[PDB]
Amino acid sequence: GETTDGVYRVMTRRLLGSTQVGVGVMQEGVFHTMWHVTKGAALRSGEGRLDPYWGDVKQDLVSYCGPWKLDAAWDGLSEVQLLAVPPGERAKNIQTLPGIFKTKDGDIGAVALDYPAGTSGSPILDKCGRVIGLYGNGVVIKNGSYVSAITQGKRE
Amino acid sequence: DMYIERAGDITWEKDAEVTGNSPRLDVALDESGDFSLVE
Ligand SMILES: Cc1cc(CO)c2cccc(CC(=O)N3CC[C@@H](CN)C3)c2n1
Repeated sequence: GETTDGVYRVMTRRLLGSTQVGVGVMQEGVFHTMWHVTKGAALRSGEGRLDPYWGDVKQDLVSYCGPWKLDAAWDGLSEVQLLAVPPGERAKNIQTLPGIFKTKDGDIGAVALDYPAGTSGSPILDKCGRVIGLYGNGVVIKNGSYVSAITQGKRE
Repeated sequence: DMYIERAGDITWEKDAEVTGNSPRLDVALDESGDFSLVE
């Protein structure tokens, strides 16, 4: 299958037509997405097979063909770009300054950009173009608007 | 059965649509990986 670095749509045919359930990142031969997109199921890349390698429902992360590769972190100051890939729509960078999820175990970047659920897995980038996390796990606020964590994995 | 199609390069784009706010939110994360507002 296609092991070129970049961002990819995650599609299924198990419903009416071809439906986009999420997005993910190919880097160093490993495909990175959110757990709630694939549910840890295998993936087709043409007639190549991607098998899950690592996953954790609590982090809502999953890697295919190899260990999690994405180790860049939000610096806490600079703006970032959500490289949104919405259903039926071309890839679009949306620049933003992240907010903050305050939790008992620590503080996490959050981006306040509403997009459809099928956008889950789209990467968030630093100024050097490094992936600092994925979009699509978050919360609906007082306003009824959606806020996503900057979800990043640990590298070993 | 699920498949992938390439959608673009991963590049910072100088002069892109700047938008969204920066809320500080008190949240809890449960064992199912679901965020929720601690009020
Ligand atoms: C309701 C809603 C609304 C919007 C935007 O209007 C979303 C945008 C991106 C992604 C999701 C899905 C999402 O956050 N989770 C589902 C599973 C759970 C546990 N990881 C977390 C959106 N869910």
